[PDB]
Amino acid sequence: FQFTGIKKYFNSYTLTGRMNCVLATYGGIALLVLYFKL
Amino acid sequence: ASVVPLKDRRLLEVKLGEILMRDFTPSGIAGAFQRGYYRYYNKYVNVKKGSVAGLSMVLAAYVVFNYCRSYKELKHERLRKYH
Amino acid sequence: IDTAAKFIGAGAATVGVAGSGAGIGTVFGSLIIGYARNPSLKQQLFSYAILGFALSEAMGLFCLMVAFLILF
Amino acid sequence: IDTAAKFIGAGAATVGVAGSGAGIGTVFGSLIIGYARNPSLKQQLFSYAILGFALSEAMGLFCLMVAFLILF
Amino acid sequence: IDTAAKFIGAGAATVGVAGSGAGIGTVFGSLIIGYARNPSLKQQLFSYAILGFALSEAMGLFCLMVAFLILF
Amino acid sequence: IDTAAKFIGAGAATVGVAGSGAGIGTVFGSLIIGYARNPSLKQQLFSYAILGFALSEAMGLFCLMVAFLILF
Amino acid sequence: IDTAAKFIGAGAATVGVAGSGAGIGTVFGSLIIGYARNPSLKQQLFSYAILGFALSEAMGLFCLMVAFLILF
Amino acid sequence: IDTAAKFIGAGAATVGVAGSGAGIGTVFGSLIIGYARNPSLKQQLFSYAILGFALSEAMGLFCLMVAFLILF
Amino acid sequence: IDTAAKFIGAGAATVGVAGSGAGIGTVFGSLIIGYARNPSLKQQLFSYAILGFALSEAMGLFCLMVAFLILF
Amino acid sequence: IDTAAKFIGAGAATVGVAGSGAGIGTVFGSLIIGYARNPSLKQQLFSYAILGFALSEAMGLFCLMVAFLILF
Amino acid sequence: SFTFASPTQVFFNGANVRQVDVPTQTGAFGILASHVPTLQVLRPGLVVVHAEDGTTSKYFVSSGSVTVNADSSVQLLAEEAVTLDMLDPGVAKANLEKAQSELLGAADEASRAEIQIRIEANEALVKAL
Amino acid sequence: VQVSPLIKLGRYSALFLGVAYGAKRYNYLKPRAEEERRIAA
Amino acid sequence: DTSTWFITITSMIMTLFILFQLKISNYSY
Amino acid sequence: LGTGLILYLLSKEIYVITAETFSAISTIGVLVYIVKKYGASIGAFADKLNEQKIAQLEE
Amino acid sequence: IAPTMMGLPIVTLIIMFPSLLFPTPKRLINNRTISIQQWLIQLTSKQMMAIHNQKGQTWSLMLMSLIMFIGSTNILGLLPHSFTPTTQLSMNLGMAIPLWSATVFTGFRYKTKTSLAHFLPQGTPALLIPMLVIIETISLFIQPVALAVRLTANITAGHLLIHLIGGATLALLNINTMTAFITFTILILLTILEFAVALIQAYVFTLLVSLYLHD
Amino acid sequence: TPAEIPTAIQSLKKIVNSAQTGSFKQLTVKEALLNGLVATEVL
Repeated sequence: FQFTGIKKYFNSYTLTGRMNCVLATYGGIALLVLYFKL
Repeated sequence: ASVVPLKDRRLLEVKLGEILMRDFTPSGIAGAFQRGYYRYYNKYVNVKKGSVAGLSMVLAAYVVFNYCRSYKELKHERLRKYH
Repeated sequence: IDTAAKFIGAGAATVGVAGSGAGIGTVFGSLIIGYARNPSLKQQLFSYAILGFALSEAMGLFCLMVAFLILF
Repeated sequence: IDTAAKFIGAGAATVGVAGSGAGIGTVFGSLIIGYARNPSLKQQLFSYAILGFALSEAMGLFCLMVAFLILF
Repeated sequence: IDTAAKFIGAGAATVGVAGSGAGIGTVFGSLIIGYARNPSLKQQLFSYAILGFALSEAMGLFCLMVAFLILF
Repeated sequence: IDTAAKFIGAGAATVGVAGSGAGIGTVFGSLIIGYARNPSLKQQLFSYAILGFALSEAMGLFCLMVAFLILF
Repeated sequence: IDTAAKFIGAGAATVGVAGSGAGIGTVFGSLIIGYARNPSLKQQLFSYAILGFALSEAMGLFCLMVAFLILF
Repeated sequence: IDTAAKFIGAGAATVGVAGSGAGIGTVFGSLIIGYARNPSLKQQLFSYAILGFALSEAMGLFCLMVAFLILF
Repeated sequence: IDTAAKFIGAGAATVGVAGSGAGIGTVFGSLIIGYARNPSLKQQLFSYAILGFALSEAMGLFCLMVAFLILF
Repeated sequence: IDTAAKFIGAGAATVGVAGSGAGIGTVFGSLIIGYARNPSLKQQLFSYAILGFALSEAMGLFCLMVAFLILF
Repeated sequence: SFTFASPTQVFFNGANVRQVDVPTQTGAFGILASHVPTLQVLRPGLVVVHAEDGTTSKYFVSSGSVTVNADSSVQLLAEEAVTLDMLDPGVAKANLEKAQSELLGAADEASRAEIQIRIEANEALVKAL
Repeated sequence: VQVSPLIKLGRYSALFLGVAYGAKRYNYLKPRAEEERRIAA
Repeated sequence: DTSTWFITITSMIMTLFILFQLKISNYSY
Repeated sequence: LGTGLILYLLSKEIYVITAETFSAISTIGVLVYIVKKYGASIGAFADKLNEQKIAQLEE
Repeated sequence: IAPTMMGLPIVTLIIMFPSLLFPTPKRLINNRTISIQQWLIQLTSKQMMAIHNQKGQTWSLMLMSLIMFIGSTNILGLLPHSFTPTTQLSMNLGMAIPLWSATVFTGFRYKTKTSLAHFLPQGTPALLIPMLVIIETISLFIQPVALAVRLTANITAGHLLIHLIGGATLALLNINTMTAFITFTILILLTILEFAVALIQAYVFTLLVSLYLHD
Repeated sequence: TPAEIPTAIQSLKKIVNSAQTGSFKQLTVKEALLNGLVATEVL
């Protein structure tokens, strides 16, 4: 039940903080490029 | 199983770096870690100030764990025992 | 061997971008010390600071473009 | 032989960060004297110092990126 | 090999523009501090800055022409 | 040939740390004039001086990291 | 192989042009702050500014004479 | 061949240690200015100047240690 | 090939005179701002400015002499 | 080839003289500005400049010694 | 030899404090019993006088003159120099905020500059208090 | 309690295993190691 | 030696960020 | 058990412990930590107890 | 000739470890070891919140956790055989991009037009406007990579220098005076290497400056 | 060089740990006889 401890902060700052999808896309594209090299 | 690890962590916190908290506050004030920095078996660790015995123990445990991890890569010099 | 020389020339050419960094640092520090005396940052002071920074960065990126042309 | 050329080119491209170090040193050195003259550091007196560091370190990281591209 | 020499020389020759960039940054920054000291900006304060910038650019352009001669 | 490239590339790359030395010299020099103008040594006069020294040392070691990579 | 050495030698000696640019930028910049301090610009102030600029350019051209000599 | 590489690297590496010479020069010059403003040798001015010179020479000697590693 | 090595070494040693140009530019610029601050003109100010110019240009001349010795 | 490598290394190592010239110019220029700032030049003010020269030019001579040792 | 006195009250006459910091118009300066002779115009701020003994003094001053000659004799002349205790921090904040509110009221460039002097003095007062 | 001093003394006297036997065996193998290194060269 | 792969190193840091912010939220002045 | 610890350390140095890069950080870092603890940590304990606790107590 | 190795063990246990170093008691009076942590948190929070002074101070309660985590991870690396998680480029790359994206998207969420107008430095010469615009946008896109590298490179370089000088000392079986001098250099360097906290300050302060500029 | 010095202390620590476990009473009395003989040897 640690979710409710920072639940307000989570959606309070991730409206733009939770853009880790961009990081995941960049990492996946880099891994695909390296596998093409691999 | 994990309940035992949590209890062990709580016991380590109480022993070193310790309302009802008044008993816990007096326990921290007594500083059982300060008395024996190297546990009851030995006398004390080299550092003798700041009541930092518990942090020193934690750092030493982390160092020895990382040494155990790194022992695979490193290799000795002589098969015979060193001087 | 020609591609080897292209590589070494590109490596030696981008060194010229170093002067841009030193010039930008100098101009911004001078902006700091000038504003330390005259509280007129929202004036031609910051305008000329931006002008000098742009000139230095443009010189550095021109050297970088020369290096890229050497590489390709 | 191309690997050797990449090595030497990356080594040469690495030296282009010296200007970045000179610039950051100059800008922060002027920052200290600017604060000494005027005790208003929390203002643009330090904001522009940070901005100058950001805009001057760019040359060094650009040159090191070029060096890495040559190396790899 | 001769083209290789031209490439390495052009890469080495173009680095002389870094000093021009550093001089440009110093010129603009000293213009900043001079205007901070005295507000006679529209006077020869800007003219001397233009004079320094033009000479530094001329030195950098001469280095660029030397690099072009090496390349061609 | 490849080992020769490693050696020459490292020898080149380690020359880029000179600019960081110039930067730390500049900032630590400006420390002394800041202290002379304002006897507030324990304050941000020395705090930001240490910050600038750390930043320029970072700019130098992050350069020599490339030389270390080249050597190994 | 000597003709191959000509281009690299010319490129290596061209780096000295950077110092002349830095020097002329510094002297001209000091003229700006000098004129800022003292409005007697047309005096030995500007005279010695021209003197310093001329000496720096003479040093730079003397350096580039080595490149012109080695290239021919 | 590798001995030739060590010679070339030692030639190139030692220049980085000499670039720190300008840093101690700036330190001593700022010491000159500070002592000119508030003359007190026993004050923290001399200590700060010594610390800055020591840091610059430490950068130089670390570059020289890199050069020694190149040699050995 | 030995002549090629002498040529490239002389080209490399020619760089060490750019710092002489930077130093003479800085010292002449200082002389400018000092004369701006102090009307004293032909006193130890100008004599020591000439002395510093002579020393810096002599160091540059010695570097160029070493370059010539490598060349010849 | 060993003599060739020693030649190119000595030529490369002579670049370090540039830092000595810049440092000497800086120290003498700060001596100039300090003398213009205060008439205590004949005091420890001049001695500090002498020591700064004897340190920066000492580093330059150390680099020159390294160049000579590589040459021989 | 420190000569600090208002037109009405005297703080130090020939005192060997050997260390005085003044809020100069151009910035801040520090006297070290050997400082280069100069004339400095005071700015709204506080003069922290550091005696030769470990004790120091803090007085907020108005505009004036900092006259340090070639010798150690420094004649600091402040129009309205008082200790910080006599001032009111609450009135300080109130005056600062009112002056900030009225800064745009003065359409004249000279009058708006005068109100800017007022807000600068109040800001220095707030920092001192 | 007296068991511990005797055990410790016996352990101390057991240094010959690493000296009278182990060290001498290692020395004997050392000439073999040198011969193998020479053969490799 | 040189950093490659980049898969699970960048994934545990988000969980550690959650843990650290939850822990420091309890901290108060 | 002090002799036990000494003998265990000797055996570890003989067989398990490898003296490679030890003086780099195992000695230098521990020495720096020792200097910190035997030095400013005595004052740090005061800065904790006689400053942090008494402030909130007075409040 | 010893190859440096920043190996990759089971990362999660190592990375989670610094969190356990800070206990958070639910008591009015802390344990005189969390108390110093609380005081440091308050002291740093004041410095970080001084500049913002906006509704973006909500971000400060997360930036405090960020600075605490980076400092704890980097300070623990000074141990003999500790593996710095920040040595690997992966996690710092995964930290720099999301936070910079958060800053720019927060800027584009409120007063979006002016947020993009921050490229304009209030006028500036029109003849060089396109050059200034392309320079500043390339710098803005550089900023995340710059933030990641300015941490990764020097964090790795500290360990690299420590390893190099330590190997030099170990291999130096020559005159013991030189060995002692090199060991003194090692201890001086490690004292300087304790300034990795200043690197944490630089990273977090640059992030704060970016967020304040865009919000 | 005696590398067997730690062995006796290791055995002592093992005995201490066995005593701490609480199942040491389950051991045979043969060890007691050996300890008595070794103690009598010193006598």
